[PDB]
Amino acid sequence: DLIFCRKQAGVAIGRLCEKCDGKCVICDSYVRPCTLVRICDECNYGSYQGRCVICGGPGVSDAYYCKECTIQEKDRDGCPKIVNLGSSK
Amino acid sequence: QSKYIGTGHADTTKWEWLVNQHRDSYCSYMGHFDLLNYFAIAENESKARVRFNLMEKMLQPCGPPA
Amino acid sequence: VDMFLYNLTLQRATGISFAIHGNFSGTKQQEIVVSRGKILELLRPDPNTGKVHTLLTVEVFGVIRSLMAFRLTGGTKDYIVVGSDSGRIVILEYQPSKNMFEKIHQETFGKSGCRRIVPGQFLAVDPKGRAVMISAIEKQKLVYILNRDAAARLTISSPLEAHKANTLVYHVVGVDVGFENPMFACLEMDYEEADNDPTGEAAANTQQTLTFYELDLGLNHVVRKYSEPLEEHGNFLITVPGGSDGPSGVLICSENYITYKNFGDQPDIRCPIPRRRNDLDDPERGMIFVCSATHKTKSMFFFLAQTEQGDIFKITLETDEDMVTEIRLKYFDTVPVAAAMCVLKTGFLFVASEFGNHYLYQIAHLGDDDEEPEFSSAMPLEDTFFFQPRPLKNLVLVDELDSLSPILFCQIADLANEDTPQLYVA
Amino acid sequence: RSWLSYSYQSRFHLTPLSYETLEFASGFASEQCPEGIVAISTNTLRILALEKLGAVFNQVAFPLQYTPRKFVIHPESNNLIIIETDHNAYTEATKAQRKQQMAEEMVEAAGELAAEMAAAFLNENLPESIFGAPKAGNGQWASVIRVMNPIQGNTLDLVQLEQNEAAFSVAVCRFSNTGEDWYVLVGVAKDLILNPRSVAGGFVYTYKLVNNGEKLEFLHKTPVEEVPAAIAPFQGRVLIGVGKLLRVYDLGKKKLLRKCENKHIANYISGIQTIGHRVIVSDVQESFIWVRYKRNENQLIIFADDTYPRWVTTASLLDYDTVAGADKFGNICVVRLPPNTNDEVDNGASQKAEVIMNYHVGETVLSLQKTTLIPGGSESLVYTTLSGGIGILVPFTSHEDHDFFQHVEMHLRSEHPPLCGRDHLSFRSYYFPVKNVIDGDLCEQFNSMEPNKQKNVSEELDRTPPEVSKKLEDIRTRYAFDYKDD
Amino acid sequence: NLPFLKPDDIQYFDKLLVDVDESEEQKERKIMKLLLKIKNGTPPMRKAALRQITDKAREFGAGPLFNQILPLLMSPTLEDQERHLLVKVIDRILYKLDDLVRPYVHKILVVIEPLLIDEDYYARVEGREIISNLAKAAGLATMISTMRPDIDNMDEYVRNTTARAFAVVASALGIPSLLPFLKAVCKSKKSWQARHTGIKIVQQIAILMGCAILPHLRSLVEIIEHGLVDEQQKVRTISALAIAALAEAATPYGIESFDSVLKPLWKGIRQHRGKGLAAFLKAIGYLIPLMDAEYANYYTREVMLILIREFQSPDEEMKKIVLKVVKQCCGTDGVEANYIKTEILPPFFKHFWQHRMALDRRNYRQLVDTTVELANKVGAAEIISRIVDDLKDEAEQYRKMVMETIEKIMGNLGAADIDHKLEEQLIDGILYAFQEQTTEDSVMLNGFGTVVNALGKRVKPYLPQICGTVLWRLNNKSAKVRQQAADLISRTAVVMKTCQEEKLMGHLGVVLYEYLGEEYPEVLGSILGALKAIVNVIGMHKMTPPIKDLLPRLTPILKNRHEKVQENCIDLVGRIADRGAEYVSAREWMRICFELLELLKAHKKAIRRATVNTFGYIAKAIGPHDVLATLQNRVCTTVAIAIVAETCSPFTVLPALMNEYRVPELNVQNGVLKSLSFLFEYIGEMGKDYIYAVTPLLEDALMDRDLVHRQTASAVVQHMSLGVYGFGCEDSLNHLLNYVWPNVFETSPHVIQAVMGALEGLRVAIGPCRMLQYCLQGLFHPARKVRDVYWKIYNSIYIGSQDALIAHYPRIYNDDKNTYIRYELDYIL
Ligand SMILES: [Zn+2]
Ligand SMILES: [Zn+2]
Ligand SMILES: [Zn+2]
Repeated sequence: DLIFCRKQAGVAIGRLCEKCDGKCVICDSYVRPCTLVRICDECNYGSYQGRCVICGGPGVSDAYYCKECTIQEKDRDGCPKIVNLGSSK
Repeated sequence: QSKYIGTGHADTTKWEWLVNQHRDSYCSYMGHFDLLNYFAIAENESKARVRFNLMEKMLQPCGPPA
Repeated sequence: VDMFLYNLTLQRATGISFAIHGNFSGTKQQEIVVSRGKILELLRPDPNTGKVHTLLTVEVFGVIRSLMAFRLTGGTKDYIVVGSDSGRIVILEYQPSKNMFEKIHQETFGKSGCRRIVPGQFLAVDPKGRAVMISAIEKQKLVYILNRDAAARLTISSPLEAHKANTLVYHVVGVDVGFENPMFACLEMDYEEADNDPTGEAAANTQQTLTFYELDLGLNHVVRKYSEPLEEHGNFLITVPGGSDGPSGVLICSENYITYKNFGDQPDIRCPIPRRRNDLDDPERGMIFVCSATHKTKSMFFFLAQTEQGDIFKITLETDEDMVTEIRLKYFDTVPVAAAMCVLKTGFLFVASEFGNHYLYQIAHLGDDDEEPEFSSAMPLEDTFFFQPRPLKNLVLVDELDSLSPILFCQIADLANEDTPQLYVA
Repeated sequence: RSWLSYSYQSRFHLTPLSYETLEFASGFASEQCPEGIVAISTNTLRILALEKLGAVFNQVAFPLQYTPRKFVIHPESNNLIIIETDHNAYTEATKAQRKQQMAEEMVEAAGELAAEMAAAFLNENLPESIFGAPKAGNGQWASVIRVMNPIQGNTLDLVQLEQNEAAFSVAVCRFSNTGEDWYVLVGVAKDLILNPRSVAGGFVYTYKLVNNGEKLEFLHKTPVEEVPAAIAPFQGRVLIGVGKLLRVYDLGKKKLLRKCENKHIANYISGIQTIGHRVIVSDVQESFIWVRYKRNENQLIIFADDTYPRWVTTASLLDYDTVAGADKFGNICVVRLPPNTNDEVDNGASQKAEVIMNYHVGETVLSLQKTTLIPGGSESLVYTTLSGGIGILVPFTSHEDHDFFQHVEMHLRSEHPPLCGRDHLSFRSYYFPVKNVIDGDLCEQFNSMEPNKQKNVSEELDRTPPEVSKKLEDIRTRYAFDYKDD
Repeated sequence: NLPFLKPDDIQYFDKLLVDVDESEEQKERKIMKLLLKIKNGTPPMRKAALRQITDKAREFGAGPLFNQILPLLMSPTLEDQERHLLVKVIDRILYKLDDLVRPYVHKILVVIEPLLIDEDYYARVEGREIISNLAKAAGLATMISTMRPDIDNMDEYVRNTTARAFAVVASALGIPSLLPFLKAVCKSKKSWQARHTGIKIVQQIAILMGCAILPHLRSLVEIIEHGLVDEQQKVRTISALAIAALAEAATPYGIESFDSVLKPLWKGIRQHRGKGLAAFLKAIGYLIPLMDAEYANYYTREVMLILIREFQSPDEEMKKIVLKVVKQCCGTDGVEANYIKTEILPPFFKHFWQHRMALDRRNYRQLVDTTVELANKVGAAEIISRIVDDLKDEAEQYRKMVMETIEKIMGNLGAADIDHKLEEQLIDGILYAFQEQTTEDSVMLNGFGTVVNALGKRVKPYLPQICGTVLWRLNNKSAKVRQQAADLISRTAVVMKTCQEEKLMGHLGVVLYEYLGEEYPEVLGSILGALKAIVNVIGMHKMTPPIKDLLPRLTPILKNRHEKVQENCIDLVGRIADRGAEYVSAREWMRICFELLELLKAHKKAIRRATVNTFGYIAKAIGPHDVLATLQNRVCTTVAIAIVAETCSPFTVLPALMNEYRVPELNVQNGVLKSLSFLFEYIGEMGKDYIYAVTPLLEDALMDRDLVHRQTASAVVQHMSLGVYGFGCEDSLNHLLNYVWPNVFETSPHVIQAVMGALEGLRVAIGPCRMLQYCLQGLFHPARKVRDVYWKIYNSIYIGSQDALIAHYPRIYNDDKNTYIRYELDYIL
């Protein structure tokens, strides 16, 4: 249904909207935003520039992995922009 | 998980497991300086030739399979 | 009985794993950025007194696996790209006013450790500073593009994938192309067939391939453009200066041989590694090079390649038109086995021995104008060339840096009449 | 020692000289030495100079012939018995006979017989230290025993071994059955193929070390089936580790008689150290093994072992229950027996030993020693490493200091992260998670931060940056070298 | 089956709506609706179809390909992402069609070249991308031969887009490949439109290539330099503009390459007028920052005469060009400040600082930024003094311009350069300019607060007058401008504290306190913000509204619907709770706690974090001895318990929280399990001393009971394991592992993924060695169901800390056919 992008992340910083403002992209934990999120160039292109990493709304802050994910190096997988396996709209 | 080299599954043979950990070990020797130093001191060979033989042992280790 | 400890270092590691040279201070002076095990160190050899002073020493708390320097076009200061056991690549800039390494860039691509398929072991840079390639021992290779902004500050790009499954990398080297698309030559070896043949026949007759990866800048993608198998396995390469200075190409050092193999219509040129007269070693044992130093001049260029016996040769390439005619080697001198060598302007050679003390010599003579035999690839023989080792006659020992590596035993006791115990180190 | 007291910015310094004892000195000034010191020592006159002002570990080097593996302190002679072993090497006799053999084969070319290049080849022995060692062979070796006085650079005795013999252990002790005569036992191996591993056998040389540690004379050479790489004096007798077999040996007139044996050790014995009653064995891969020796039957009983595999390199007993061990992969651990361990018994063993300290140094440690570095200070766990570095491990005296330096570590981990993108806690938790160690090399980088960061970190600890710096200096004042003279 | 079709897709994919077979080239088109599968579809459809159309790219031919792609790329209803996909497939088919695209090159360009001038930036990068790939598929001579006739076209539009396209192909094939073409066209004798077009190609090569010119900069400059002396004014103008573009891209390097251009330009400065003089002056302005110090002095002095003359030019483009040139000259290190003070400033402020310059926005920005940059080199006072008297102008916009200028200057340099006279002129001009406001100018606010904070303690003699104006404006204009004065108080409170005028902040305190009944929420938020800024610096006993009175007035404001009012109010409550909670009784504090408990669920992050902080402060003041044991929606109470256990030791709340588990009801046991999970995850390292206490609860709950007990309990083990990692708790965590391991075999995805996460946490905290030890048995177990799970766990332990496993792999002896011993690690020195 939903899956991470997991492509090679580049220099594009991932954003978060006002509703999804304080969660880790992976585990939804609100505690200790530790490491900044990078996203691949394709997911950050055109209309998707500055969009949210979780839900895809207008981003108002920066996305962070939690401390637990940084300890487990979950920040060092592919870029974590959630994609629905449905249409491209 | 499947696309990470060294990952295993239910039908993984002992030969695959030990060639995996053997290649892992050789690359770890290539990385850690004092490990390659200990090995290059044990056998009286320079660091360069020890690294070279460690690279030759990459498709060779555990010999051919069954 | 709670036992909490507290670690401290009294004598930092003296063994050198890497050594690069350049204008790291941003002036005419050349410095030597060496890497001990887990410590990055900036040294300055004095052209006056000939002594090596440690300008800076920083503990990086990580395993340094590759060390390169580069410079952008029109630049006057060399940066420091460091491949580590982290999943990150870092570009650093030394600051003389603050005496510290300013981390300019740091990009995260993999997991931590000296891993098999996580890059950080190999690091090759385009000689014009346009791109850097960090690669693992197997299967993964990444390329970043380096461009300065309007404020003249270095900027890095997103990584470009150059992966190739079931591939082992012996050595990576950036090719000196005259502002053409950047080229990265490397030694590869595909083991996919050797693992699917229970007879072992695919294991044999499987030789490594010299492969040229091109960075298409106009299309922004890396492609395995070129590849050719090698006659025998090589240990490392040497960047041959190209463009306006010299012909582009790479030198492949190999078991008992050296092979200039530029791609295109350039024919492979090979020369046997000269051996000392009356070797006491077992004739079944081969001979490889352990390291190489490169010196580039507006007028000429040469190389210094050291063997397992510490034999430094001055390798020179004669050329006609844009093609190379022959590889001319000449016996330069002998020093202890070095893990790295640096040829500096004003005539100085820094030899960082793989074990024991390090040395700094002054280049008195280039190694030519003597009557010693000079061997060439064009000379026919079938048998190798032989030479006579002699005391230091092209270099003079100017400084010696005491290194305790490797320490195999240690007894801290008061064997002398003094009161403070001494460290008796075998 | 000769100490130099000098004021520096209205702040005195009393720094000792890395030099032998001297009897007198006076200021000196010549064109050869503009600012020096004329010092007379016992039966010698010396013109010296103090060029460098910073205090460091200074050295005096005694050249050797082969790679040293171990040396032992002779209590009476205060001299050293060193074993020097090298792979791929020729013994001196083989160098002579092979060089000469080449000389003979030179004439057989029958070239007009009139050319004696052997007169130039056999004459010049190229300096082996600079032109590299003429050494080759996969089964070939070269091992040498040496008696050296540590005061000067002279070698008292030299014993060259056979062609394919390689010494890996050595010890100096006396036996209960004999008098106060000092014996030197040297463990040697024969025909070592290192990769793949295959051995033909081992030997144990015994020497009489007469003339208060000045000469070695051959007593006997007792053979054995596997390489013995561990020799330790134990209750008037000698504990020898041959392969995975730990044996109790006594001295005999013809050979070293085997008095006891234990063969339940897992893999291979790399080292052995013993408190007066217990035996601490170092397996090559399976960490430390606790072995008790029953005096009544001569029966070695394994009463404890480790729960983790450790590629041990060296170790030292901190007390009757704790061992500090080094790692091939650059780690250091401290393992402690629980206080309820029963010494007299008869997945490996029943009662296990808990690991109370884990810490990744980052450089492979090959010597651990608990000793006091300077007079008046406290004991420290000084270690050496394979990269030519010297470090120390230091105990905390109060919980307040432990919490202090620990919070310093936590702060500098985030405010001063490692330069090459590495995680400090992950780096020190390389193979095992950190257990009760504070990285002082990280803490002392407090002085390298920007002043605003020093102010933030110090104010978070309710201190000032100078207070933090001094409290960091106190550790070096207590356990290391501090030459500040108020 | 076909994907969904949009109405605009019928025109392009109508022929799939009917089942046909057996057609030819109709087979081609039909199988080419593969394009429809790529455009509309799922990522699997787009990738599989993409690979199918790339593999058969040669078999299909370029003709039909572009014949069906270009109409799609031309559809006005095309989305941007769909256009990006079309670009990707265009590149991927162009890579295969190496030579076949030549006869179609023109047919592509006439469709793509418009995208190079589109207002959409991403569309422009699409056109550049596909034109580059087109330039690499076809040859260089193909692009040159195709695009050469449009060089001297009479229409300026096609010449412009043609030059841009040539810049794109220059970026694709490299500068040296196109160097001779430019060297020929820039000297074309047939018409001036050709040379003008090639010079435009050089300029667009500057704009597009950027700093990648530097190696070929001398080549381009030599190819283009002759255009400065041509008899056509247009080619001279475009040549000077292209020189300016090359200098802009080469900044700051490459001054040598422009050598052969320095003298001509200079001479032209004396014999050119109009917009060609503007182009030459622009090239000078972009060339000077590239030069050394002495030569910048010489050259800048060599052009300053004509520059000063053109300070009063009637053209607007001229004034802006020469203004940028002034900024660039006075930004260079060679132009000393004394020279600027003597020869540049008088005509600058005479001709450029006029009332008509404040009306235009471009003149406004250009003049302000240029003026501040002048102040960066010639000093602060030397620039500010010349425009202070203009703070008293009747024209409000002029006061806005000089106010913004002074604000940026003093914000950059400070106030140490200002003497007493200029200081009083500042206070006067800022007071007068701030009083007569037609609207709420944020520029006057930033300028007032910036000048005040810059003066620091020097503003003490003026604080009575300042606070007088702030009170007058604070009661004036009927609530419309009150929040501006409140923001001013909030921005100057600290300086009012460092000037020993606390009673004046007291008058501001009572006046602000008497406005908390404000109906406009946006103003009330600024009132609460000003109160917060005063409380942060004032002594708790000097607050003229006593905290005993201030806090109960703040307690009902927490029900306000506005986000700003909630944030500022909560923050003020927290500052009171942190500094002077001794003035408020415990009953009030408790009532505030349960006036804020629901706000921990607020959607805005600022309000959540604020409520967490202030809840921690009031919990620190009260103490955890008396809080409610537990009360419908447990999430805010869970975060509450975590906060209380973080500000005060969890030794106080863990006994009661574990006491709530002893009751036989189940959902409350799951509740205390969740609160334990978020508890340990929140406290992190503080749980190093509280694991043995919670061990038995996790023993019972961890055992098979309810699947949820095992799930959330495993989550507890995970959070404890990750928060305590690195503090010597291997015995306890290793003890709970013995209980978590029985739950390894389970099929419910949530609980098995929670158990896996607990195994990864226990991996980082215990070490990969122990995890591999537990994981070794079932790797080669005869049963497959156990090999799946144990191999899965082994994968989790292998992906993380693979380099660490090198030391923990067990010894496996070599069999007859293989060598399985790592002999290197068995070496002993
Ligand atoms: Zn969102
Ligand atoms: Zn993505
Ligand atoms: Zn997370």
